[PDB]
Amino acid sequence: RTHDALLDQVKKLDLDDHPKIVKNIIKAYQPKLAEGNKEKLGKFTAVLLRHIIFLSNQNYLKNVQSFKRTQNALISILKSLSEKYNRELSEECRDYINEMQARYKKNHFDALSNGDLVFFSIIGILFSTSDQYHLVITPALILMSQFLEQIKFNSLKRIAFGAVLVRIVSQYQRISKRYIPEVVYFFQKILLTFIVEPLDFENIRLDSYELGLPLDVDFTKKRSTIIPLHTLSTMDTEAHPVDQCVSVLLNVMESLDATISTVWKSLPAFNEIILPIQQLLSAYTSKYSDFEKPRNILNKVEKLTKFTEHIPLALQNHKPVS
Amino acid sequence: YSLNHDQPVENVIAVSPTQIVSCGGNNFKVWDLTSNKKLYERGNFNKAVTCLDYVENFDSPMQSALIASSLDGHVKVFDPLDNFQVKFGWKFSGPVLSCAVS
Amino acid sequence: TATTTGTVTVILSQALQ
Amino acid sequence: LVSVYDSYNPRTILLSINASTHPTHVTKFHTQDNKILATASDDRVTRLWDI
Amino acid sequence: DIAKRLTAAGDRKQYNSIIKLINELVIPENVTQLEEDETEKNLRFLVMSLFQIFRKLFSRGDLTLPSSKKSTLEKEQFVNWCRKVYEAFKTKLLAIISDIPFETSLGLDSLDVYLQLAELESTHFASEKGAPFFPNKTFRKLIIALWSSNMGEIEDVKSSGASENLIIVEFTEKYYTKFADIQYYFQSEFNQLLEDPAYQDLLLKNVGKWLALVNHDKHCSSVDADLEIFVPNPPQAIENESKFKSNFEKNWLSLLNGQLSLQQYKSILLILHKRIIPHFHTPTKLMDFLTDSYNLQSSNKNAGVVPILALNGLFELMKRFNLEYPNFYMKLYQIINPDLMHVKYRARFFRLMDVFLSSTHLSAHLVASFIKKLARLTLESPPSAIVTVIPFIYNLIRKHPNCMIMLHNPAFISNPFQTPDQVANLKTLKENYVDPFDVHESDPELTHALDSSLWELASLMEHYHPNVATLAKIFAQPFKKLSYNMEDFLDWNYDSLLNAESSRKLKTLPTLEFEAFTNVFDNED
Repeated sequence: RTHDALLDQVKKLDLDDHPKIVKNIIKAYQPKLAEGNKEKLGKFTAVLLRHIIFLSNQNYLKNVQSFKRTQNALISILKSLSEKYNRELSEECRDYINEMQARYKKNHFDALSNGDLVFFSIIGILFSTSDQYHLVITPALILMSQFLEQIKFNSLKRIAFGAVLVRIVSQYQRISKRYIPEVVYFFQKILLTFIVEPLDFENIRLDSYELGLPLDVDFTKKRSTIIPLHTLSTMDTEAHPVDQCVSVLLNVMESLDATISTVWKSLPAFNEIILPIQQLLSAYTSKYSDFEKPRNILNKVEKLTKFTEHIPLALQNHKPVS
Repeated sequence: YSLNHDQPVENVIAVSPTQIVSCGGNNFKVWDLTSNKKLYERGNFNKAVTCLDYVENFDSPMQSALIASSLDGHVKVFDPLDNFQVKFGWKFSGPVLSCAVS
Repeated sequence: TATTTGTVTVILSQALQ
Repeated sequence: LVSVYDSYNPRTILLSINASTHPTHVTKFHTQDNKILATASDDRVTRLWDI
Repeated sequence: DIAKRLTAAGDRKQYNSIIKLINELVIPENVTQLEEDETEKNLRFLVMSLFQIFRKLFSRGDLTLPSSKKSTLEKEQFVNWCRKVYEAFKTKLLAIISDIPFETSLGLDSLDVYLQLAELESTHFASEKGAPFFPNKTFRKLIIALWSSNMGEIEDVKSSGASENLIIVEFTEKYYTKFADIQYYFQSEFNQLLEDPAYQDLLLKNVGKWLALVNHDKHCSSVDADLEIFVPNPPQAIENESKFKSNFEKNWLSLLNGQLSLQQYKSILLILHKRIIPHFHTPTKLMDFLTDSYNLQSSNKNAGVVPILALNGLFELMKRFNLEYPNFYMKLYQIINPDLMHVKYRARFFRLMDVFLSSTHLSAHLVASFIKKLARLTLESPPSAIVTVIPFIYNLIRKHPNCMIMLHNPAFISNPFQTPDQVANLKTLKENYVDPFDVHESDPELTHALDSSLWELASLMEHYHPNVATLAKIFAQPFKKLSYNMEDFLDWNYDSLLNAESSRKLKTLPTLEFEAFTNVFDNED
């Protein structure tokens, strides 16, 4: 039916609504009369995955809501068909990991096309990473960590890419609650990047230590959010005012608050993770006295450190052998 | 009581019934023990003095002799009667860890 | 950075110490 | 394990004091007394042993 | 063009020529002028390369038969004319090597082979009725052309490396390495060339060509793999091994005097101990250089990696001649920092701290500081540094077992056989507990890390990577392992990490989620 370009050659006619219909028509063609249909089946699963990969970031300043409904419907039909088929799709996800690593191997940052974000999102949809090891979501997790601290955050395009990478990793650990040490360094990096404008805290060694947001913030309360519009963020971080900078800052500050309340309470070195974040957030609240969220985060982490115990360890108390 | 050699000591020997010598770090210090009090310190080495020992009354122009071995090749002899001044030394083919005399 | 030579004065200093 | 032999006879180990489980780094007899032996170890405690 | 070139070649190699020899000899000046005019103006002719090869073969036959060997009677213009044509061909080859806009691959990459084969055959073909190999004037002119031949920006490659000049790279491939005498005579002519003033003011500048010329582990003084000869009779060149080493020493220090840039600074620091330090008669001359590189305290933000690179050469220099850097463990304690785990050079430093912290004369408080600071650094770190920090803490706790109170304090244990007063006292002291570890202390012995405890590894026990978390489980496991082969644990990278992850031992089948994230996929949809 489709062999990674046959679906393109077939359904490269209409815009958005007919694409899901042609996918459902190919699905009705194969599995109804499936007396031998397995290789064509697993093939067009792989073609649908690769098809949303080469569809997700082309040109989204045409009909945005039609894109949104056809990709939402495409992800629903993908998950609903691939519930019965894991053992052909996961090979293709593995090869996509192995090839985007080779993309990153040559290009410094700009081989990271913005379909990789929704790639991580949809494998986080079709599997819960509660478990320790998993075949496709652990290479995704070391890739997401490699991009959290192997790329150089000086463009706000890269900073927003990192903000949604922290979004994906917190939705990864919503049920497994493990400790990614690298998101701590990402928070440490960008939360002082936005007020470095360096003579107060020494060792983060930021990449873009001159940018940051000034001392005349407008204190508007209707500021924006995540903006799942990476095609729009690519334009915004070149025609950027300070407004998208403050939006990305409030996004990463609320994900910081979320990850404090969800993960770092269950770690014995929590009082050792929240000294420097507490330092830079104190620098926020005594630099501006404007954003109430640094005072909120200060108050809740002070309550957490004051009302935990934080006693020494007794790890080597072994039960005696008989 | 306690005598605060500031460096981690490597050896402590007793010269008189009263004064003792502790080596550790680049120097050695001598301590009067009836008065709890330091009175000489010689830092004539490059690396840490590893060991000391002491001689008395033997057939010598020196009536007493403290020799000191110091992880840089050197062993030196200091005369306790003129203010622990160094009088002779040997250089060896590597870091000297311990020394003694007859 | 250095711009003087490669001298021998650490050797000389811990010869004379 | 402090082990005291007699000198000039390596085959007769006279007594094996089992000191601390840590390494014992210095062992010397008293210089006035004869029957006490001072052993300090990596246990941050020295011990005087009557032999 | 090609027609006149091939006809003049047949006439020059036919039997003999006088006036036609004069014409085909003055034609080489026209070929050089045409190439010098078309330089960055045509850049694709190949008739220039044919003219260089043909004039090479013509002057080779002319140096075979009618060279300027000697004279007997009244042949006092033939020798001068033949040596004039040979010297003009050589000068045109030197101008051809010096004058090239970029890697044009003909006008320099063939002129180098032309002057090389010319001097290689002109080892003989003189008055020398002995065992000479005297190219020295032609060779000195060759290397002064090779260092004046500045290309656009391939010299001093601002990422890394030394110099990407194509003919200099080809020289250090096959015209510097594969013998003994020409590199030695190169060093001798270099250390005669660095002494007249104008040439030394030009030669302390383009040092990257020399870095690319030297950093290859294949020198004639290096006894690891030695070479053969191509020259007919080498004139006691391989004999004076002292002269090669002394020349290597003095040109190394004299061009290390000149215009240090940071990239080639780090390059010579990285090759300082395994490449050049055996090829010094007195390696104590570099001691001031690398001790100031070690205590380099600059305002530049990438000038914090150079102590870590000076450590290897400085420690090998101390070990070979026991000199002392004072406050050594204080400086080694301040050298560990959050930069050191994100840096490119971790294994090169940790396989040296293996030696530095295995010393039998340092303190339990010192090892406690060195592992508590390393753990507070490793809580925000890549797994590349996690998997080399935690077996290092294992081996240090195994070698200094008093440091296991940081892992297991027995005062904070509630056994069922306790006095009510004992459990009362336990509750009051674990409420009135505060750890005394201070990261801003500079002194390892004065850091209260033994009096503190070590929570960072227990927090690290829940890690996203299963191999990393099961490696951190060993600090709740017992200590039956003696050591861990740190050089087997050291250089695990992101790339090799996911390489082994894709090429792991077994292969389970992937599972699916019964979670039904229909509308809200992430919190960002």
